[PDB]
Amino acid sequence: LVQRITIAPQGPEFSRFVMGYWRLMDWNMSARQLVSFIEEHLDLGVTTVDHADIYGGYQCEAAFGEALKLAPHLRERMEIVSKCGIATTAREENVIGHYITDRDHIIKSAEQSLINLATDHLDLLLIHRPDPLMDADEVADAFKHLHQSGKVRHFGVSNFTPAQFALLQSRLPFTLATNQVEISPVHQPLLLDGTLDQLQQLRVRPMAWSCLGGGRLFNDDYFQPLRDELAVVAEELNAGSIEQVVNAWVLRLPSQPLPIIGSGKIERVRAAVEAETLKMTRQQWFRIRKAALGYDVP
Amino acid sequence: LVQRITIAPQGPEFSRFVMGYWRLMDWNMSARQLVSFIEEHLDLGVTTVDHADIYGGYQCEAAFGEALKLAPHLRERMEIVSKCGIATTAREENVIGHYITDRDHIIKSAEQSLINLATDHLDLLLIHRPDPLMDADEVADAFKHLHQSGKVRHFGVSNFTPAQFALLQSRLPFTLATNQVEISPVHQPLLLDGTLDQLQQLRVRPMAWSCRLFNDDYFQPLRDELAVVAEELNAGSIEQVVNAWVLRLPSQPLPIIGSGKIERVRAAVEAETLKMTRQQWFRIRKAALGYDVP
Amino acid sequence: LVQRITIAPQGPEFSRFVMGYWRLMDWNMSARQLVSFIEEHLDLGVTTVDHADIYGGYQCEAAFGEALKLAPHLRERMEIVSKCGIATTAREENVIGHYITDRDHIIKSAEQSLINLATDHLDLLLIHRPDPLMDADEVADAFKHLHQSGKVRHFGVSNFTPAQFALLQSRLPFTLATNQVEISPVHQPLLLDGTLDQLQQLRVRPMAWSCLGGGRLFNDDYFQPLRDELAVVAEELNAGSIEQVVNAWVLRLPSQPLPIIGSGKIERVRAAVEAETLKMTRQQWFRIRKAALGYDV
Ligand SMILES: NC(=O)c1ccc[n+]([C@@H]2O[C@H](COP(=O)([O-])OP(=O)(O)OC[C@H]3O[C@@H](n4cnc5c(N)ncnc54)[C@H](OP(=O)(O)O)[C@@H]3O)[C@@H](O)[C@H]2O)c1
Ligand SMILES: NC(=O)c1ccc[n+]([C@@H]2O[C@H](COP(=O)([O-])OP(=O)(O)OC[C@H]3O[C@@H](n4cnc5c(N)ncnc54)[C@H](OP(=O)(O)O)[C@@H]3O)[C@@H](O)[C@H]2O)c1
Ligand SMILES: NC(=O)c1ccc[n+]([C@@H]2O[C@H](COP(=O)([O-])OP(=O)(O)OC[C@H]3O[C@@H](n4cnc5c(N)ncnc54)[C@H](OP(=O)(O)O)[C@@H]3O)[C@@H](O)[C@H]2O)c1
Repeated sequence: LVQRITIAPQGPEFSRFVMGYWRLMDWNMSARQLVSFIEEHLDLGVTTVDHADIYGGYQCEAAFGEALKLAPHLRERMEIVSKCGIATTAREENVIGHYITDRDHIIKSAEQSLINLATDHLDLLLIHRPDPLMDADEVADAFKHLHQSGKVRHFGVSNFTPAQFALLQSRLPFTLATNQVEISPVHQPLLLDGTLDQLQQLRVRPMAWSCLGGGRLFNDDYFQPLRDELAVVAEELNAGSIEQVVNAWVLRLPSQPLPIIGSGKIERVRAAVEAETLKMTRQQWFRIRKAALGYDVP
Repeated sequence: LVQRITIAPQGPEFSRFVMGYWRLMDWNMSARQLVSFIEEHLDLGVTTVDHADIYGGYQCEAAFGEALKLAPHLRERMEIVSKCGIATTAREENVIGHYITDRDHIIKSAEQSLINLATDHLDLLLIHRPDPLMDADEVADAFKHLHQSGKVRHFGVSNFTPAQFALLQSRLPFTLATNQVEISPVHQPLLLDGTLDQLQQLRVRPMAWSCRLFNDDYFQPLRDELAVVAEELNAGSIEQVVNAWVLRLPSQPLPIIGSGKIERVRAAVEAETLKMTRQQWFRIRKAALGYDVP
Repeated sequence: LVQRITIAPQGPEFSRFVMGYWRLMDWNMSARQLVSFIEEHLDLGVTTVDHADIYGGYQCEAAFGEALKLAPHLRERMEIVSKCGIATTAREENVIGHYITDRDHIIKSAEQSLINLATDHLDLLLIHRPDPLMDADEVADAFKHLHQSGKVRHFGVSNFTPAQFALLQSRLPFTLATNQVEISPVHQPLLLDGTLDQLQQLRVRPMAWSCLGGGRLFNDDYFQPLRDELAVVAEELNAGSIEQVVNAWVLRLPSQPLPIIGSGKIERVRAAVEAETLKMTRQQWFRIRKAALGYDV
C-alpha cells in the first residue's frame, strides 16, 4: 500500500498520495456510488482526502458528508484536509472574487466544514490562498480557537510565498503542517523561487496539486515534446502511462511532495499509486525537465 | 485629531498621517506663510513631518527652519523625520547622482539637518536609499554615535528590500523604526513581493510615500471605482478613498500627505473616519490592476 | 605581496586575488612551463588557486597534478579550491547536461580531485551550481565524511541563492566559507538581488568569477561607453590599465570579494594584482556603474 509520511515535525501522518475531491461535482456520483469509490481508493493506501471551502460552489464538502453518513465506518480510516480563505462569486454577497482571512470568517468556515462532512474534526485546515489584507494575528487566533476545540488537529497554508509562510509562522506555537503548492513538469517556478527550498529546510512536506497541469497535459498541443519524452522514459522505466512518469518526476524532488490525484476513475487512481514503485534516474529527470521547458539547466 | 501610532517595537509614536515637505519649494511660500501652514496641519492632528537631506535642491530643510525660527513653540508639537544617503547633481561637487552611506558623512549630514531645521535633535533618521556600497558596520557606527549625542532618537531605512533591511538591522542594537516605501493602487508591487510581509511580521509600520493617479488617463476605470466607492462610503473626494485604501493594509501604513493646499491636507486626514469594506478594497485593487486575485 | 584575507568566521585564509585555472588547457602550457607560471604567481602573493570537477573536459585538475608532481614543494604554499556537482556532455555517460549532488558522488569526486591534483587534501570544496534535486542531508553528509577523513578542510557553495545557501547551511555544523558568484561591472544582478547582502551579513567573503566578463569587456562592441569610462577613471586614478580599474571596482564592494584572475599571461597576472593600491571613490564607482548599465539609481 502507499507508504505513510509525517508531513511536518509535529505534523500528522498522511498517505504519500492524497485523493482530491475538487471535481467531485463533475464525477456525478450518488452517495451510494461515492462511498464505493472512497472504499476502493483507501484500500490502496490512499487515506488522505483533500477538500476545500469554495469547492464545487460550496457543494463538494456537503456532497462528501452524505457518503460518510451512510458509511460512517469510514471516517477513522482517513485524514480530511480542507481550506478556507476565499470568497467565490457563487454567493450573492460576493459581487467580486476576493479573500476573507478575517478571524471570525475562518472559524465560521471551519465549523461549517465539520458540519458538511458530517465529521467532528478536521485533520488539516489550510488557509486556501495568500491575502494582501491578511493579518497574521487574526489568523493565529482563529487557529488557537479551532485547536482548543478539538475541531482541527493541524494547520497549514496554500500557495504561500516563503515570506508569507514565515509571516504567519511567527504567530504560531506549532509548525505549519504543509504548504499545498502546484508542481508539475509544466509548472516549475516553485522549484527555484525558494518555496521548495524553505519547505525542505523546515522539513515540511508540500502537497502538490495539478501534477497533470489540470489535465491539459494530454490535451494542450503545446506539450508534445514533453509527452514524447515522457513516453520514451516510460519505456525505460517500464511504466504504464506517461502520467506515472510525471507522478514520479514530481515524487522525486528533495522536498518530497505528496501528489494529489484528481481523477474520478478508480482505475486511473490505481495506476497513479504505482508510480511510487518506479525508480527514475537523475538524467531521466533532467531529460523530462528539458523536454517540458525547451532549454538546459544553468 | 488624527490617530496616534507607535511605528515599531521600542519605536516612536507618530501621527497616523504624515506631512511631506519634498515639494515645499513648489508651494511658493514665505516663512510668514509657512508658519501658518505648519500651525494649521498640526492643529489638524498631523504632527509628523517628513524631510530629507536633498529635498528642494538641498534647501527644503533650511526653509522649514526659518518658519520654525519665527515660531519657537512649534518644534515640540511635532516629530521630525529626515533622511540621508543620496547625492544629487545639484551640488557642484557631485558630477553623477549617487549615494553616500559612509560613517563620517551620515553624521556630517545628520548634524546639518539639525542646523537647518532649527532644532537640537531628529526623531527619526532614515537611510534614504539602499546603497550597493553600504557597509552595515560603518552605518551602524554613525547611528550609534548620533544616538549617544542625543541628536537622533530613532533610526530607520527607506526603499529597502527585506534582505537589505535585515543586513542593516543585524548590525543594530535597536529596532529599526520604519521603512518608508511607496504604496498606492497605482503601485502595489510591495503588497506581495515580501516587503510588507517582513514589516507586518516585525510589527514595524511603513510610512507609505506617494500614496499622477488623476493625471494619467490609463487610470480612468480606477478613478471610476474610487468615485463609485466614495459614493458608497460617503467620501468627500476619491482621494479620501485612496488614502483609506492604503490606510487599511494589515501592515498599517502612515500615509504621507504631499499637498501644499491645507484644504487637501484636512480632506486626506478625514480619510480615517471612512469604513471601507474588504470587497471594496479588492474592487479598487482590480480596477487598478485590471485582473482578479489568483 | 597581495594582502591576506580570512574568507569566513572560522574559515580559511586565502589571498585577496585567487588564480583560476578554467582555461588552463587553452594556455597550451607544458608541465615544465606551468610549474614556472604557478611558481611566479605565488611569488606575487596569489597563493590560492581555483579549480573544478569539469574544467577543461575534466583535464585541468590532472594537468595541475603534473605541475605539482615535478615540483611538490609548492603545495604547502598554496590553497586549493575545487568543485563538483555538475555533469557535462564532455563525458559519454551524460546524454544531457545536468547536476549530480548525491552523497556518494560528492565523496567520489573529491577523492578524484586529490588524485588528479596529486595532493592528500583540498583546502575548500564547493558544490558548483545549485541543483533542483539537491538534498541537503545528503550533501551535508558527504561533507562531514570528507571532513573527518582530513581530505577537505573547508566547504562552500557556488552560484547559490540566499535560500539555497540558507538551506544547505541548516544541515552543516560548519560555516560555509564562501559563495563563489559572478561579479563584474558587466554582471550586477547580485549587487541588488540580495545575494551579496546575505554574504556581508554573515561575514562570508565571496570569490568572484569572470570579473572581466570572460574577456568580452575588451571585445564586445556593446561595451564602448564602459571602456571609455574605465579609461577616464584610469588616468584619474593613475591606474595601469582599464582591467585594474575593473578589479578595483570589484574590491571596492562591501562584501569584500576575492577576484579570480583567469589570464594565462603572467604579466597580466602581475598587472591585475596591482589594482590593490588604487583608491577608487564612490562617485567614480557609480560612474563606472552607469557607463555599464545606462541609467542612474
Ligand atoms: N490549493 C489550491 O489552490 C488548489 C487549486 C486547484 C486544485 N487543488 C486540488 O489539487 C488537485 C489537483 O488538481 P486537478 O486540477 O484536480 O489535478 P490533476 O491531477 O492535474 O488532474 C488531472 C485531470 O486530468 C484528467 N486525466 C487524468 N488522467 C487522464 C488521462 N489519461 N487522459 C485524459 N485526462 C486525464 C482527470 O480527469 P478524469 O478522471 O476525471 O477524466 C483530472 O481532471 C485537485 O483534486 C484539488 O483538490 C488545490
Ligand atoms: N523615500 C523616498 O525616496 C521619497 C522620494 C520622493 C518623495 N518622498 C516623500 O513621499 C511623500 C509623498 O510623496 P508626494 O510624492 O510628496 O506625495 P503624493 O501623495 O504623491 O502627493 C500628491 C501630489 O498630487 C497633487 N494632487 C493632489 N490631489 C490632486 C488632485 N485632486 N488633482 C491633481 N493633483 C493633485 C498634489 O499637489 P497639490 O497641493 O500641489 O496641488 C501633490 O503634489 C512625501 O513625504 C515625500 O517627501 C519619499
Ligand atoms: N563558479 C563558477 O561557476 C565559475 C564558472 C566559470 C569560471 N569560474 C572561475 O572564475 C575565473 C574567472 O573566469 P575567466 O572566465 O577566467 O575570467 P575573466 O577574468 O573574465 O577572464 C578575462 C579573459 O579575458 C582575457 N583578457 C585579460 N586581460 C585582457 C586584456 N587586457 N585584453 C584582452 N583580453 C584580455 C583573458 O585571456 P588572456 O590573458 O588569457 O589571453 C581571459 O580569457 C576562472 O579562472 C575560473 O576558475 C567559476
